[PDB]
Amino acid sequence: FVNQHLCGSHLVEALYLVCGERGFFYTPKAMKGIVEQCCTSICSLYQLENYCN
Amino acid sequence: FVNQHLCGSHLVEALYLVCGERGFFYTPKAMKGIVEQCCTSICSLYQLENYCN
Amino acid sequence: FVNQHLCGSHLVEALYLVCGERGFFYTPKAMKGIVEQCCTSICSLYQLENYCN
Amino acid sequence: FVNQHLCGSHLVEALYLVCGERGFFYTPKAMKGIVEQCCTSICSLYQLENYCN
Amino acid sequence: FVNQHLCGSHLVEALYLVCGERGFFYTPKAMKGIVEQCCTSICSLYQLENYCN
Amino acid sequence: FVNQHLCGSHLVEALYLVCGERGFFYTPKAMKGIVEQCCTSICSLYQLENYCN
Ligand SMILES: Oc1cccc(O)c1
Ligand SMILES: Oc1cccc(O)c1
Ligand SMILES: Oc1cccc(O)c1
Ligand SMILES: [Cl-]
Ligand SMILES: [Zn+2]
Ligand SMILES: [Zn+2]
Ligand SMILES: [Zn+2]
Ligand SMILES: [Zn+2]
Repeated sequence: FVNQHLCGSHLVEALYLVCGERGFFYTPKAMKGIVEQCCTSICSLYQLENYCN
Repeated sequence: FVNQHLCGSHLVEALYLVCGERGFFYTPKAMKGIVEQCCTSICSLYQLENYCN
Repeated sequence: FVNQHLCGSHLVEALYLVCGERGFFYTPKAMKGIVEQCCTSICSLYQLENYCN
Repeated sequence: FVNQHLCGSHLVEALYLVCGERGFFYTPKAMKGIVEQCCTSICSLYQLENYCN
Repeated sequence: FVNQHLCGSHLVEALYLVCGERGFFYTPKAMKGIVEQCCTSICSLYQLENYCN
Repeated sequence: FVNQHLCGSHLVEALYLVCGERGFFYTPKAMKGIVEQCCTSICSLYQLENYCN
């Protein structure tokens, strides 16, 4: 429950680490919401698992 | 395997940049994938763009 | 036409990738405009070529 | 020694992510420390969490 | 006397480089002030030495 | 050559930090340049400052 400034490429780095061997997808049009949330608010590593392949 | 892991972190940041709005699916997985090509030799931004959506 | 949060050192990383073997220059006083633009608005990779050596 | 130095830069970013509000003390120092473990083999986020506060 | 957008993990990367072999600590609750200052204002590398071990 | 490429990405981020308002010209090019010195051995922030404007 602290903002982590997961803005821009930081979110892709976070997904890279969270998702491991599965990989992930990064689709700006479909992920406008989580992009904003992780940058200016808080988003959990558990929530980010939703973007693993 | 650590060097490949670290190389992948740089790759996903580069894809974030070059793919822009299109985004990308990251599959280190992929047969003949981006890690095989671009952690073995330097990929230009034109070569990295092949992996975008 | 999507902001990429190319703030702070991200802009230097972008120039590094765009400019390749030419290298680039980063001069905060002279580049106040593009620094602001790439961070809070949109700036193209083609525009960034203006700061390659 | 440069590879270990660069690996450490990635480690501290990963710890920033996984440790969240708890934070961490970074001691490359430490006997049986994080660089010995995680620059030799890939550490998952669960292994990295062992180094958090 | 120019802001360097040392936000989020950038501050931990800065501490990593500044502190060298000493290492550093990153404690969000205790360091709310310098976290804000380095992200939205200016903070010197000399000031950051206060968070080396 | 990939390791040198990745090392360079870290170097330009470190120069962004240490050079501050002065900025820098990045020439991987340069005879006896920063990649030869600092991707072979670890450069402190004082050694990196030699490459600033
Ligand atoms: O920009 C990059 C990053 C990582 C590997 C590579 O070949 C190119
Ligand atoms: O996420 C990371 C970063 C660096 C080394 C490692 O094993 C894992
Ligand atoms: O801070 C750095 C980054 C890359 C190489 C080096 O010697 C030092
Ligand atoms: Cl690296
Ligand atoms: Zn980074
Ligand atoms: Zn930022
Ligand atoms: Zn950033
Ligand atoms: Zn690296």
